[PDB]
Parts: sequence; C-alpha cells; structure tokens
Amino acid sequence: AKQSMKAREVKRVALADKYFAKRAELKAIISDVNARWNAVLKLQTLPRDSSPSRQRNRCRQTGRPHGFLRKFGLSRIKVREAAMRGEIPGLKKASW
Amino acid sequence: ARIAGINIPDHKHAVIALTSIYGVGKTRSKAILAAAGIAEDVKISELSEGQIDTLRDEVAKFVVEGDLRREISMSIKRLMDLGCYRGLRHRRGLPVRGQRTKTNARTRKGPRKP
Amino acid sequence: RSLKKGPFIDLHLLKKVEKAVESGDKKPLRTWSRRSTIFPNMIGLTIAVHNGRQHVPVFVTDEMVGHKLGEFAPTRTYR
Amino acid sequence: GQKVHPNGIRLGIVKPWNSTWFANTKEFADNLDSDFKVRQYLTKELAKASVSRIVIERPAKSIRVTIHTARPGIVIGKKGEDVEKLRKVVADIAGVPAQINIAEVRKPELDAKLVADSITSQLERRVMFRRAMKRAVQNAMRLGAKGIKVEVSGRLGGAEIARTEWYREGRVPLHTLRADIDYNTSEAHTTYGVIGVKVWIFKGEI
Amino acid sequence: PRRRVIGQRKILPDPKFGSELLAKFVNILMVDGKKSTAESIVYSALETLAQRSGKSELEAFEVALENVRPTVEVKSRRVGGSTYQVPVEVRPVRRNALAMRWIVEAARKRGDKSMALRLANELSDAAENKGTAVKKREDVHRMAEANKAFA
Amino acid sequence: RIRIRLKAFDHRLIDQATAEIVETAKRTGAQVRGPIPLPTRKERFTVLISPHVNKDARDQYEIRTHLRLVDIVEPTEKTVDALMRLDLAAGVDVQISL
Amino acid sequence: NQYYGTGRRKSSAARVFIKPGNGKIVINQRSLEQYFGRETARMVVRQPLELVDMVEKLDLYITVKGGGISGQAGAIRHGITRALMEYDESLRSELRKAGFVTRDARQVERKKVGLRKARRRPQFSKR
RNA sequence: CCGGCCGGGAACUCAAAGGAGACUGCCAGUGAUAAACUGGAGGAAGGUGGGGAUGACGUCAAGUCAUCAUGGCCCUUACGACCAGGGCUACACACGUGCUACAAUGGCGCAUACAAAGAGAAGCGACCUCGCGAGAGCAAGCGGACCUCAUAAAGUGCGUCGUAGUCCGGAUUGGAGUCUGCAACUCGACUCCAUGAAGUCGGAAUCGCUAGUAAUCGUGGAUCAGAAUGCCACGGUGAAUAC
Repeated sequence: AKQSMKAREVKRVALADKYFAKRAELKAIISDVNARWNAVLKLQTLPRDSSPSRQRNRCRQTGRPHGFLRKFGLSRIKVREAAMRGEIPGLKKASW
Repeated sequence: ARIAGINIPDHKHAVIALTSIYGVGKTRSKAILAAAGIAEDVKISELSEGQIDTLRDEVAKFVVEGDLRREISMSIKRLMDLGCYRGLRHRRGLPVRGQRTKTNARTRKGPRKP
Repeated sequence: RSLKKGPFIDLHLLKKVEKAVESGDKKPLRTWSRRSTIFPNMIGLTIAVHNGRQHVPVFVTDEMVGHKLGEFAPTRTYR
Repeated sequence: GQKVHPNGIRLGIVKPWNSTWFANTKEFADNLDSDFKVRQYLTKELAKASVSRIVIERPAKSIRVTIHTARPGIVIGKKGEDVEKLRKVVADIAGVPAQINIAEVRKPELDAKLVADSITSQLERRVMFRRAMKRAVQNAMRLGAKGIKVEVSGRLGGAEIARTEWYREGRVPLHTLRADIDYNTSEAHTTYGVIGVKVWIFKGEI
Repeated sequence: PRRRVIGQRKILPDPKFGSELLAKFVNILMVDGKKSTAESIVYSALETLAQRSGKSELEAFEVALENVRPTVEVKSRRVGGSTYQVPVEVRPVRRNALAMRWIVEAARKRGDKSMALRLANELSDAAENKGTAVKKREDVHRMAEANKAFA
Repeated sequence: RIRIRLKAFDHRLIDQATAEIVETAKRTGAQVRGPIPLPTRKERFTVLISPHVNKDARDQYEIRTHLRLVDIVEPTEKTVDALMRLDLAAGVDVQISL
Repeated sequence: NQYYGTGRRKSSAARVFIKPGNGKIVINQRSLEQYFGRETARMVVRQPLELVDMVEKLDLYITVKGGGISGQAGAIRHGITRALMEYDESLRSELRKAGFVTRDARQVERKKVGLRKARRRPQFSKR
C-alpha cells in the first residue's frame, strides 16, 4: 500500500513548504552579478531536503509515482477508471 | 605552397587547405583568413609569397600543429598521473564521457573481437 | 564542467579541512562525501573517499586543480 | 476483459456525467481529490442506507451533493438532524459550505448499482449465488424493463477450473449508442476470496 | 487486389510540355516527394537531349521509347515445376511503365556527375541503341524467346 | 463596451445560458450583440488501458472547454440591476473584461 | 460588380473576387509570378482559365491562406471554379466533364496508436 | 503615421451551436417476375464517401498479488522504517526496435512566402543591453482567436564544392562554458575551439505500405526541477503498382 512512501512524500512536501518561498526567490538575486564573499559562504549552507526537486509527483488515490498526470492528479489506471465511471467532468472518450 | 605537411593542399580553396592543415578547422580557418585579409574564394594554388607569409604569421600567432598534439598528449598523461576515472577509462580503452558499454561502445573498443 | 561563478564545497568538508590544517600532519579520516571541489591552496590533504563496501585512501598532489574527490575512488569492481 | 465500459462510452450522448462542474487545472486536481474523499466517506456512511448514486456540483466555494437513494427516510434520519450532521462533516472535510439533496430512485431492484450491492450482500450472507442471479433477473422482469445481464466471477464453489457464469434472457445491446444501458460492478469479500458482480440493464423504451 | 480491379491513379500533365506520359516519367524518376526537383531534372535532360539530337523531338522520343519498351514481358506463374516463362500480350501501361523504370534505373547505374547528364546520356543511348536499359530489354526478350512454350 | 466571457464543458448548457442572457437583454429591447463563437479549447490525453503492459492498446480522452462572449455594449438600468440570477447553472464559469 | 468563389484544397482556403477587366491577376497582394510562379504547380490556376480560353477578359483578386504551395494553388483553382459556377451552368457542365468542379475530399490521415505513421506499422521480427 | 489604420451590412476565410444534405435516390442493362450486380445524369463526396471509437460466445491456467483490493502462507526486538554513499547507466559477447549517414536527388554562405495542431502562473516569457556562443536584471503582454513559445523546414534563386573516404557523415577524444537543481566523477542537454574511426548502399534471411498511402521535411504535447533518436499528435511536398 506504500504508506511509507506516501508518508515520506508528504513529510518532504511539508518540509519544503516550511523552508521554501521565504528567501528562495532572493537566492538568484543575491548570487547573480548586478549590472569569496561572506554572503555566498552563507548561501552555500542550505540543506538538501528543502528543495522542490526532492518531491515526486505521486498519485493521490494510490501513491504510484509512474503514469502521473498533473491536471487530474492521478495515476493512469485511476484516471481511466474515474473517466469510465463518469467521476471526471468533461472527459468524454475521444474518437476522432 | 605547403606549410608543415605530408600532402599538397593546392588546387583547392583556402578554407579547405587550412582545414587540411592539422589543428585548424573551418571556423578558425575563416578567422585566420579574416585576420590576414585573404579572401576565401581564391585558391591557395597560384598565391603570392607575401600572402603566404601573412598566412604563416597568422598560423604561428596561435597554437601550431604538433605543439597542440603534444599538449593533448600531456593532458591525457596528466589524467593518467591522476589515476582518476578519466585516466582509468583511457587505460581500459572504454568511453570517458559516460555513455554505455553494454552495446555501441565500438569506437572506443575498435573492431569486434570474439 | 561546473559553474565558473561558484565552486561547490561542503560545509562539513570545509570544517574537516580547517581542523586538519589547524592540526597539521594527520592520519587519514574517513569522509563520506564524493561531491567536492579541491584547490591548489589546500592541496596536501590525505583525506579518504568512500565508495560503497570498501574505503580507499586518497593522497592529493599538485596537478589536480578542480577535480572531484570521487574521481579517484572507483565505485565499480571489474575483473 | 475485451469489453468497453458502456457508461464510459455512453457519457457523450445518453449517460449524464456523474460530476457536471467546471474547473481549471490547478484546482481541477484538488476538486477530483476532494470529490473522491467526499464520495468515499459518503458511500462508507450510507452503505447501510443502500444509496444508488452520488452526484457532486460545485460553484467553487460551495458544494452541493445529490444522493440518489432507494430509501430517503434513512438518509434524512430524524427531523433532518442526521442529514444536517453529515452535511456538516462533508462541509468540514471539503472546506466549503455544503448543501445536501436527496433524490428517490424508484424500482430499487431495477436500479443498476443496487442489484450489484444486493448480490454482494447475498454472497456476504453466503446464500447460493445462482439463486441470487435468478431472483435478481426475476424481480427485474416482474417490476420493470425487459433486459438485464448479470456476471458473477471468481471462486464459484472453489473449483480449480476457472468459470464465469452469466444468465441470459432479454436484450442488452451494448454496441448501440442510443439505448440507456446502466452498468455497475461490485466486490463481495468472503473467506475464500473476492467475487466480482457486474450488471447491465436498460430502463425504458426510446 | 482479389475482389475487383483497382486502376492506377490519375495524374496532372506537366506544365512545360503538356504530356501525361512525360508527367508519369517525372513521377517515376521522383524520389521522396520532390516533384519540383524531379521535373527540373527531366526538363534539363530533355533540353539536353533535344540539343544533342536536333531532329524532331517527338519522333526521336517515340523511337527511343520504342527501343526501350518491352513487347514481350517475362512472367513466372509457378504451375509446372514452379518455373515457367510464358509469352503473353502486354498492356501499353506496363510497356511504358517498364520503359521509364528501366531508363531511371540505368540512369542511377550510370556514373556521371549530374543526374540530368545521366538521363541525357541514357536518352541518347536509347536512340543510338547503346543503352543499359536497352540491354536489359534484350535480356528480357531473349529470356522470353528461350523459355517460350505455348505458341 | 464590457464583455461577459463564459466557459463550460457542456455546450448545450452554455448555449442555453447565453440564450437566456440575450433574452434578458432583449426582453424589452436594446442594441445588444449576440454571443460570439470564440474557439473551443481541447485537452487531449492518451493513457494506457492495461495495468501491466501495452503495445498498441491505449485509450484516448478529450475535454472540450467551450467558450462564449456576449459583449454587452448597451447600458440598460434594469439589465444592470437584474442580470444576475438568470441561468442558475453551476457548471458555467463567468468572467468580466473591459 | 463582383463575382466570388471560395475553393478549398485540404488545408488552404481562398477567396476570389472578380471584376470584368484586365487579365493580370494578383494573389495575396502580389502577382502570380512573384508568389509561386517560379515554383512548381503553377499551371493549375491557369487550367480553368485556359480550358475555356479567356485571358484578358476578367480581372481577378485572390486572397489565399493556410496549407502549402500546392494546397494554396488548388484552393485558388477551385475558387476560380466556383466563380465559373456563379457565371453559368453550361460551363459548369464543361468543368464537370473536365474534372475541376469537385472539392478534393483527400485530407491527411490521423496518427494512430501503436503505429509510427498514419498507416505505417512498426517492423516486427519473425520470432 | 503604408504599421490591415475607423463609422460600416458585417460581404468573405474563420471559429461554434442549430440544421439541410447522400438515402441505390432516379433512369437503362444483367438477375427468374426477388434480393442484388453494372453503367449513366444531377451533385461537394455514390454505393457501410474517408478515418476513428465500438473487439460476440469463448481459447491461451496468456499478463499484472509491482497500480489497487483480496483468500492462504511468512517477518512481525526485521522479509519493517530512517539515513549517507553506491547500483539500477557495468562489458570478452548475442538478439530486437529505432536515429544518423555512406552523397551531387547532395554539402557550405546569402536572400525568400505561407502552415496546421497545441501548451503556458512554484509558468510562457517578445523586446533593452554584450558576445562570431550555450546564454546573464526590477523588460512589457497573457492566466489565453489579443501576449509568448514561433525564425517553419524540405522547396525556390544564386556563388562554390566536380564524384575523391572527399566543403559527405558525425562517432570518439582533449581544452574554455551556459541552463537546471543543495550538489552533473560514476550519471543530463547543449553550444565556443580542435581531431575526424568505421562507413564506397550491406550475405543467408526478413519487414511495412493500395492515396493524401508509402517515402521525405519540419512542428507541438505528456511525464518533466533539468534531461527523448522513444511515445502520442499535427501539418508541407507527395509517388509507383495491383494483369
């Protein structure tokens, strides 16, 4: 049921939400040349689990990392099952 | 005529002759001709001696053949003195950039040996 | 091959290097980081790099100027 | 195994969508997740009430959910208090104000989901599955239309040779896009395994 | 292929000459959909052939196509011993189709510089009977006359 | 010269909604432009139909977001006071531009 | 005052407006030779005009869009044929005998799953 | 104000709903007076116009307990979890699917007119500036017929290379770097410079395709922090042959 995997995923989402977007938009601004330093020796001290690259877009029905779609937030099997059940609005089966 | 080579580059164009010389390709040959003032569409055959001398000075002001070849040689030798991953792949005859060796390593492997 | 605007040094690697040059000559200690950038100013360490099940010592010399610490530790075993 | 889902192929013209709301992508994903959470908890709470369908409409800070039910009195409870209570907890789990709606479905043994749920409950009670299918097809013919097909699959008497039994009288034209075939599936858990029941039935003349 | 006949597909004649036969020659010489390149090659080679010949181009081109095209086609029907070669009356569509196919194949086999020059040399050698496609035609003809059985 | 833009999954629902919109604009009489056929956006997804392995078997889905714009240019005081609560449709997305 | 014909050739749509005037034509604010008269498939826009054989009788003005060069040429030709439809029905019978009246129903085919191209199957070995 | 300029029915492409239309309908011949077959007029398509979805009862104890669920068995102070490194990317070989080419139908420099389908806010990001470069800032516009991706390319005009292992092809290798991400040695893509293996159209054998098809040339999307020669999808040119 990969509940360990999903708990790891939601824990790194929570830790990235806690250590992101408070100074992350100023990283490139401080680092880049404005048209070594104590500032950059402080900037190279950030941890590794806080980055959004740690996250993997997993399904929310199952937690399966493969076959994901961003618009439905689901794996391919459960996208198909919800589409055939009618639980997804507007997802008529294409026929062109 | 000829500068430092085994075969005559004449009866051709100047960019082709300065690609046939070792260590200078097409873009650096065009740079050499632009800094020498020699047009590209003329032939290196039936060229005057002074223009050939300016071409010789243009080749000499950058790194010449042989010297860049031994520079590559001691770069590879320095990697072997390191004994790092690049030096180990150079000794084993395996690719260095990081491509696969399960199949399609045949340029580094040479001909196929059973 | 990396960015020319900033080298990558670990903070734990930097404090090991600073403590080792504070002490002077020292027997090798086991370091687990292979992601490192060395310098000619700090050429002279005897720090050892971990590659899986075996640990190998690394004695850096004068000619390496920007190489990784993991290049000298072979991760794979061949016959 | 090789059949298309007939509701999923009838959604374009005949079967209405089970959710009819609109959303753009970055809330479309969250609306599907909240729709599954609401539907799963509502089905778990009202499996005793034996509901047929759960239809969700959202104006993007509100939810209004319509439950097609065989017995509306069980869901509305005692003077609206119980239905107000699960409306409250649906609002609490969705984060938006919630409206409740009850739609009575007539002929519960002609309703497609309730036949699968009743056969599932009968196999939980461990009566004979063959008699369960004969009672389902007999009651559908007695009090409704003239076409239904039931398939009961998996661990039928514990036989080594796998065998799927399906019972047949009436017409179920699945390739015809005009006809309103309602189809549903259900799973019955027993000490020898899980049994899958799939029912197709049409309701009315065009 | 089995139930009923499916005919060949109708083509636009060439702009410069207005001949469906020459447009079919363009379509046969064609590779990879490059109709403009193929018809430019055909126009250049026909201009070169007309310049080299100097006689009536229509009469000369029919003499060349008659010298190239086969009057008896080779066919294996796998009936007796799985190798027969019966002589049978040939369609004119098959005649000029095999003619352009052999002319184009001999143009690919010829080792000159430009394909317009290959085609000009092949169309001149068709008239003066020195063609590789012509020699292929007598290969076909002598095979048919050697293996003809029902006559 | 304000424009009302409408998005839906069901074209019948959006056409009935904009028909009631133009009927409420024209129920007394005014110089009102009708809804425009602004193009429908199609999201198409090809996903695998088997859980384990597929080679040729995939199922294909499409969302059609239908898009209309009515562009009310004539000001009427009763239309402004009561052009709300006409369609009462929960599947219609409404935006206002100028 | 105006004689109009649309014409369509599977990705190209044209609009042909004709006054009775000088025989020089214009296509997308430039002449035929400046647009694709150097290119191939140039004679198809002359085929309805040379089949009936008027040259300087009428004055054409064509705006074409979409597709490629030969699709645009076929669309311009077919807009000329709808202009001759607007002209008369005896010439409609003559163009139906020739083969220019019919709009070409040959569109490109969709790419299908499990296939490299529209109809090209991937190669599979015997084993 | 040469940038589609603004009152204009909106003529017209176009988009997007309601419909009409094409149903052997009408006429000749064939067929037994039947079904039906063939041909012709009209017409945008004539004989399920084209394509797609739609895949019956069942077979292969075919595949998935690794998407999920579940019967039995097993660990449950270790067949569980958290970590730092590494491996999933190895390499004397063998096979399958593709990409690039072996060249003149082509290679290099300049000029030149279009496409269709799309996606874009933890984004798309024109344009200012510098650089023979991947590309570096508070730059407008857009949550989408407006703004961006986005210069379409084969092709067409030239100048040149003149049938060579070559102005063909790019493998491999060495220097100097960008972008992404805390961090590209194992183990991302590229461009700046240099070298230029094999390759001379491939044996037995074998594969796809009947028309907008095969070939050939570009483009977009999914997953994606960044990374497709694969997959899905769209358009340009567009055959030959079915006796």
